[PDB]
Amino acid sequence: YSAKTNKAKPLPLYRESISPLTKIEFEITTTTDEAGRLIEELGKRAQAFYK
RNA sequence: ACGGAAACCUUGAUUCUAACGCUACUUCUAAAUAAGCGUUA
Repeated sequence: YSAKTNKAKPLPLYRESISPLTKIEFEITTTTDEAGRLIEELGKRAQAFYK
């Protein structure tokens, strides 16, 4: 989608993708204190990055 | 027709017994298989 053309143009690039609304679990391990603050702040940093 | 003749420096003996080329040590450290879609129509 181009902001200049103001329309969406399709391209020959087809991918195998996970469908929307799929639940996938990850485990994250932290061995120090600073990284613990970083990972406990993964939300509100994701929000700041998205803002 | 010689201070000469005859006479083994010889027999039996394991350079042998015991003794770990052993003790400790992460092939380890960061890293989205990902980015760009212009211009014409």
